[PDB]
Amino acid sequence: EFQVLFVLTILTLISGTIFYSTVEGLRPIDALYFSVVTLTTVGNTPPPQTDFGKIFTILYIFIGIGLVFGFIHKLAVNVQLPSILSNLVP
Amino acid sequence: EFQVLFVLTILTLISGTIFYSTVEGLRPIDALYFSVVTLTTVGNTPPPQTDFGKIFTILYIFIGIGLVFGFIHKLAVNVQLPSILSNLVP
Amino acid sequence: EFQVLFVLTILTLISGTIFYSTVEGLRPIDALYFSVVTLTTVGNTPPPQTDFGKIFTILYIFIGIGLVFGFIHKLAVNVQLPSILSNLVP
Amino acid sequence: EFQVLFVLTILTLISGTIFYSTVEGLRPIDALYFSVVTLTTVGNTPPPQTDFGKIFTILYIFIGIGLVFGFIHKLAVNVQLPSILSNLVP
Ligand code: NA
Ligand code: NA
Ligand code: NA
Ligand code: NA
Ligand code: NA
Ligand code: NA
Repeated sequence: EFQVLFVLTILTLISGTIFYSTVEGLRPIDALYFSVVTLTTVGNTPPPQTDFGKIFTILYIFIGIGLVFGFIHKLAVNVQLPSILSNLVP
Repeated sequence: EFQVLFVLTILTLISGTIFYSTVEGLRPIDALYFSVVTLTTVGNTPPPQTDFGKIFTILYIFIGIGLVFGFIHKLAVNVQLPSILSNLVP
Repeated sequence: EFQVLFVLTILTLISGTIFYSTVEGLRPIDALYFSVVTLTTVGNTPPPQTDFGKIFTILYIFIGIGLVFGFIHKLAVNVQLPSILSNLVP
Repeated sequence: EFQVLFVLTILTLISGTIFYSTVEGLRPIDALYFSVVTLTTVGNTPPPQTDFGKIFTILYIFIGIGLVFGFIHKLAVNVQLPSILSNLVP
């Protein structure tokens, strides 16, 4: 489960990194950053400048938001929770 | 279900596209982009410039956020999940 | 329930409108808009300029986000759902 | 539970405050504000300027979003709910 969500999230972010670096001309790190804050809805960056970028972003959000949050709802629920919970046992 | 959420989300986005292109003077694609990132809470754009735009946006958010996320919670839960899940079966 | 969430959300937004119009010097409509997009996490505006504004915003988010989304999870779940659901009955 | 989420959220915010004040050169209050609106996804600020800042932010979001919202889902569910609910009893 967690491993699958791990991989699925990775592929989605790889696609975004490749897309934004190419179409929006961003350095890879900036393309990855944009992909991450966009799918997590933080969105603390300017929007894409090209229409291709805007269209892809619309589809990217609808298809990737569900997956990203599913992974987050496990990275802290089935991994970080025990670490803290089980440790709260004297 | 999914088909209904599909249509309901479409109508909501069509209304936003028409509104922002008219009142905020945005090109249709930009009006659609604003509608999408606003309802998904990504919000990586400047805010509306007119008071009419601000008021509509407030109401648009309250009425559309629930629907948009309901659709997302199906586009990946009752469509993308199987595709990946059932495929994880050797 | 819905009526209570309705009122509770109203009071929270009234407080934000009063605060931002006074401390950040915003016109009431802009103060209301900021309060709304902040609590719904859309956040498509610049941040507060004063430290008082930043501190209040931090507390406002933690205390208001839960309520706002609770109301949204009813404005479309116990009001908009039937309207569309029951109507989907030939 | 609530007390644990309280503390866990505090530590996460302390780390962010220390990181952004040092690496992004922000005044402590601004570093705390950035940490808060980033993890709650409000994101109404410009993005980090350094690559170190961008990388940390990516990891910070994935590891902190789950915790922050878990705490919020209690600050209003197991603390603010009763205060209002039990009080709605004539
Ligand atoms: Na959000
Ligand atoms: Na956001
Ligand atoms: Na945002
Ligand atoms: Na934003
Ligand atoms: Na933003
Ligand atoms: Na912004």
